[PDB]
Amino acid sequence: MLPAPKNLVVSEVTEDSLRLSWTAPDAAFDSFMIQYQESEKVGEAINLTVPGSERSYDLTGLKPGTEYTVSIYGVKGGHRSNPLSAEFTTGGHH
Repeated sequence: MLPAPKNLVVSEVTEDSLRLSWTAPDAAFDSFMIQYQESEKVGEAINLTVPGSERSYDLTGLKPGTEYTVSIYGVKGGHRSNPLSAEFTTGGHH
C-alpha cells in the first residue's frame, strides 16, 4: 500500500482535548483521515478529515481520564495509506 504517515504523537493534553501530530513527506497526500474512539468501545468511532498540508490536529469534546484509540491514514487522490495507531489518554480522573 501507500507509505503510512509516521510517529503519531500527542501534546497539549488536557481533561477534554489533545493535540495530535504526525510526520509525512510534503505533497505526499492531499488529505489525512483521522479516526478515534474510546479504547474499550466498538461501533462508536468518529471519523474526521484534514488537508494534506496538516501535521497537527486539535481534538476536542473528549472526556477526562479517558483512553482513546487514534488512527490516521494518508490519502492521495482517493487511495489510502497503511494505518498508524496509538492510544492516548486525557488528563483528570475517569
